[PDB]
This record gives sequence, C-alpha cells and structure tokens, in this order.
Amino acid sequence: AAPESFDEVYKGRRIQGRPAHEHGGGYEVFVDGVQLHVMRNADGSWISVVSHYDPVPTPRAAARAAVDELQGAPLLPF
Amino acid sequence: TVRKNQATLTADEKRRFVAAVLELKRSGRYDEFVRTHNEFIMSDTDSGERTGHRSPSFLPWHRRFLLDFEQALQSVDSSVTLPYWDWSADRTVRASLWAPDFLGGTGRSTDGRVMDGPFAASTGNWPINVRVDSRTYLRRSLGGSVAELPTRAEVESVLAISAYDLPPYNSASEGFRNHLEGWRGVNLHNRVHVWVGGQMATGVSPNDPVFWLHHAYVDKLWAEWQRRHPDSAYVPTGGTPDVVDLNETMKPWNTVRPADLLDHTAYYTFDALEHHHH
Ligand SMILES: [Cu+2]
Ligand SMILES: [Cu+2]
Ligand SMILES: [Cu+2]
Repeated sequence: AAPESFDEVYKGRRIQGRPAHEHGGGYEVFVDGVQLHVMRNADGSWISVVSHYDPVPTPRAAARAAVDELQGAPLLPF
Repeated sequence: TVRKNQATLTADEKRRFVAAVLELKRSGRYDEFVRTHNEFIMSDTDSGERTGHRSPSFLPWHRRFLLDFEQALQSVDSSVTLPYWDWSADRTVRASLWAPDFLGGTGRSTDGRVMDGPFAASTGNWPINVRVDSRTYLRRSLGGSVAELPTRAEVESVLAISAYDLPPYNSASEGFRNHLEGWRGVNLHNRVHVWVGGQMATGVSPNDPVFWLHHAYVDKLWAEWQRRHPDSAYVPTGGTPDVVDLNETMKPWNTVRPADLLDHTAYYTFDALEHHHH
C-alpha cells in the first residue's frame, strides 16, 4: 500500500506527493509543480534523483531533502 | 595500464589527466557518460530490473563503465590512466586531491559553487549540462551532509565478508557487494557520495570528475576482496529474474558479461595490490 498524499509549502516552495529512462514509480512527487523522480527502497526508505545515495524515511522527507539541496533553484523535468 | 593512488601522481600526471578530462568535456563525449549513468541509477529498482546499482552487477558494471571512460581518456592522451582515491587514507579537505592543481576544493557556503581548480565554473571549461535543476556550475560540500569518510577499520570489516552477494540481490542483501555499495552496514560507497555533496550526491554524479577516482577505489576494493577470498566468486550463477547472472550480458553494451570482468588484470593493474595471504 502506497504512502498517503501530501501537500505543503516547505521553505517557500510547494511540495506535493501522491500515489500513482527511469523506473515505473508507484508514487509521484512535485516541487513547484515540476516532477521530482523518487524511488522506494526494499526497506521502505526513499531517495530522489537529487539525493540518491542518502535514504530518508518517507516521500515527504525526500521532497524536503530536495528543496534543501536545490537552494532555490528550479527543478528541471526528467 | 597502471591505476595509481591519486595521492602519488606527479605534477605532470595531474596536468595530463586534467587536460584529457577537459578535452572529453569540450568534445561532448563526457556528458554522455553522465547521461548513461543517470539513466541506470534512475531505472535500477529493488523490485525490478537492476543492473548498474543495488544488485550484484554493481561492481562489474562500474568496472566496464570506468574502462569505457579510461579508454576515452586514452584516445586523447594514451599515457593517462584513472587514478584512485583511497578515501580511508586521504580523508580531509586538505588532501592534495582537492588542491587547485587537481580537482579543486569544496564549494562556497552560499550556493555550493566550487571556486578553484580546473573544473570551477568561472574557468568556462566545465559547464554542467546533464542536470536535474537550473544550476550549471559544479558544486561540492565536502563533509557537509555526513561528517566522516569511512575509516580503514570499517573497510577491513567489509573486506572480511566472505559471500559476494546474497538473495534477494538488492539493497536489502547481506554480503560483500551490498556492504561495499553501502545500503546496509557501516556504509562505504554511498557515504562517500554523500560526503562530497553537490552533483556527486545526485544521479548525475559523474558531473564531478571525483566520481571516477571514487569508483576506481571501489573497484580496487573488489580486487582486494578477491585476494582475501580466493574461494568466493560472483553470484548469482544462472536463472535469476531481473538480476545479471554470471554469464549473462549487461546493458548498455550487451556484449560483455560479469564473467568477462572478474579479473581486472586483463585490463589494468594497480600500483599496489597485496597478495592472498594468511
Ligand atoms: Cu553509480
Ligand atoms: Cu557510485
Ligand atoms: Cu588461502
């Protein structure tokens, strides 16, 4: 069963998650309306293409880690 | 071909390596290595097809990927080979690796931008083209997101693991491959990516030339593990869904198998690699 959806403004940016050249995601995340590729690991943790080697517990935590990494930069679609 | 510890390169070897990397960038060849890597890291999944990462073929796949890159460098300057970064030994920002004559140092605090060395954006010689966000400059934050690189004692604990890999052959596995990769245990390879920060922490991590030096040392640790465990070999050995078995070919090349890449000495040697011993 996929995680719940979420929607919040985090460090001034809108982050959203929802159940649904890259894998076939069962969950989608967006940063200011631009999709952020995210992936679930076997133990239930998550990573994203801007923090791929550093598992975090949830897709919202991956979205927040992406906003922290981007330091204001627009995300580019994959 | 001898792969040497970065810490030991002469000033001429550093110059020639840098120039060859910058020429692969100028000609457009470099960026296609970044693109290939990003495609595999975004596609390899624990529950489906997995070849470059999170799987037993993590090690032979990166061995062949590094061979492709080294061969491209040697097409520019035949004297250049890939150096390796022993991050257990050269573990500070003061390492010569990070000097302005080699890779340049950490990024400035405001935006992570690397400000010195041959790959700094201000040179005009290192545009970040294959990327996941607007920023087009190399970034690093050495020691920013994790405080320490692995220590020799931690590396030795991973090298002592006898089984190459184990079912389910993914990021949940016990065994040497997944402990070296870092998804379980004290964490070697993934933690180094996190320690460098910047593009190195992302799927487009070959944007930082340190990628090659990190992977050349991961590759050397595979060779060391084989010398410690001459009785142990690549698994699985046939009929495994979604995983590259020993004699199966690997994408993207399609013409090479893990079996063809187990013995590095067919392609290169190291400056030093201890013999099997007790
Ligand atoms: Cu990789
Ligand atoms: Cu890597
Ligand atoms: Cu023996």
